[PDB]
Amino acid sequence: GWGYGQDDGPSHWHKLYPIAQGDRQSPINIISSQAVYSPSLQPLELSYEACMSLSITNNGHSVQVDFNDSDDRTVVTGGPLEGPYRLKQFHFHWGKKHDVGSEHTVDGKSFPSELHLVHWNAKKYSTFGEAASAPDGLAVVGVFLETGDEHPSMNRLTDALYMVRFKGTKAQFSCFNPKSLLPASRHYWTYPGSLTTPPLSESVTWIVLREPISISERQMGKFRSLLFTSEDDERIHMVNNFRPPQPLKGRVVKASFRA
Ligand SMILES: [Zn+2]
Repeated sequence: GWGYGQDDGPSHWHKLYPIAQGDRQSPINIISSQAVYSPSLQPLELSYEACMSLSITNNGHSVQVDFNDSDDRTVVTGGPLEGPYRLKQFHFHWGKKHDVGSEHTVDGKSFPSELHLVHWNAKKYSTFGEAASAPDGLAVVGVFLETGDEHPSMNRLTDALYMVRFKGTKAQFSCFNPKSLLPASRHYWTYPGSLTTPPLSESVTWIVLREPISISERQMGKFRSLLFTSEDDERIHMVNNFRPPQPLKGRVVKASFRA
């Protein structure tokens, strides 16, 4: 019952999921001058294996790559996290135009796209769903994307989009290392938040990396070729599939660096 259209978009989600107006909603506008430098935070480590990816799917809301999370081969640790969180999947948010698309913004600025690497506390909870209902259940690493030089590793992903252009379609996607989609810097902003799609559960520890990665305009354009609709229905391009900034509500945003 929810989407990114004019009748079912983010401004209307609260009608179905009241938590949409909660105190720990995401995304947010990150005001760099207001982030608190927290040196007490441990080093952020993204230990990813080369072949943990299972497939790529167009679920009607984004294009998602799912991982095998039976062990701790691909996990995030350090920074604000007390222990390791296993990678479940990653997906993206992008716009119809080149000046919008990201969910988080920095000092009012949006990027063309935003990548979310979704991890869960498999050590404490039995299922991803169970962890998604607990404050300390999930850890999402956000990476901003801008257009510039072509991204070599991104080609494998963008070349696979055609086969999953229609909603509900999926394809096998083996040996794709999400580490290849990370910037050289490990600086980040962290704050307690929520899923940015219904049920919008406030179970996410957000880790937004400071440095964006760049992909070519051609690559960005492939994402816009995806569709919100299925093969039969009329064609509606999957664009502007992002939730805009939500009220900070007195939350504290920490930074691993000094602006
Ligand atoms: Zn997301």
